Amino acid sequence: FVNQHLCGSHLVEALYLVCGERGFFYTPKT
Amino acid sequence: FVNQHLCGSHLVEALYLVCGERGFFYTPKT
Amino acid sequence: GIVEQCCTSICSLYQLENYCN
Amino acid sequence: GIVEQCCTSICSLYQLENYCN
Repeated sequence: FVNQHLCGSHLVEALYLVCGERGFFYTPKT
Repeated sequence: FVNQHLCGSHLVEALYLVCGERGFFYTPKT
Repeated sequence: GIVEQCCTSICSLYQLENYCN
Repeated sequence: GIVEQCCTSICSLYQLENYCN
């Protein structure tokens, strides 16, 4: 699931699954 | 959608929709 | 943190926006 | 940023993990 174009909620979802209990930051403007 | 128990992907989703172009940080351990 | 305020207790817009950049 | 690397170009695990805490 990670080796594709991922945008919006699809990108958030991938971050959520990959990062797990670490959590993540989603900075689309930076 | 925000005035309920939100966990896991459901919480991420709410952050995504509320924060919009600002993005957000998801820190479940902190 | 966010899990305590929004998952194991009822979330709110006020609290969610504390986690926007 | 993440949008350039993963949305308007093909994402990768290496890049996604740069955004884990």
